[PDB]
Amino acid sequence: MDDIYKAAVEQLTEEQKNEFKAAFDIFVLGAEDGSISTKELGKVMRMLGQNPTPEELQEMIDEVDEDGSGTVDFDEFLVMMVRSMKDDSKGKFKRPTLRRVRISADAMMQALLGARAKGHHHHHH
Ligand SMILES: NCCCCCCCNS(=O)(=O)c1cccc2c(Cl)cccc12
Ligand SMILES: [Ca+2]
Repeated sequence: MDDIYKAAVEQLTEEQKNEFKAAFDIFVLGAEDGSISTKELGKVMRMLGQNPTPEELQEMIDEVDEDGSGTVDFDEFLVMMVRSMKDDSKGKFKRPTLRRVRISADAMMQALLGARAKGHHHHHH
């Protein structure tokens, strides 16, 4: 993993970390290990309107999965959001060919939450 991405995770405030954490739980819905795999990835993408194949799903995870785990964990899913936002990739070129992902990770968060998530109520901080 990149040091910059790691800093981004730590940089995120309580709300930012909490928001991402919630996505992880939903993103890893049905995951035995709790990580986000192609099975969970495909389900999430399906909600967004995408229907990528298992092979494609694993590749996407590989983007944020440097440990070759094949699954996105808490630190990995957080980076994905950060990586998408920053996009340090700077487009390595390559034509649209039969591949091309421009999904908004930030937008995906809404799909993952799809709820006000007001279960917790705290006052008098
Ligand atoms: N300029 C291109 C920037 C892509 C940055 C890479 C993150 C986004 N890739 S993705 O296929 O849209 C995508 C969408 C939802 C979930 C994903 C997960 Cl859990 C893993 C990998 C990918 C995912
Ligand atoms: Ca991983």
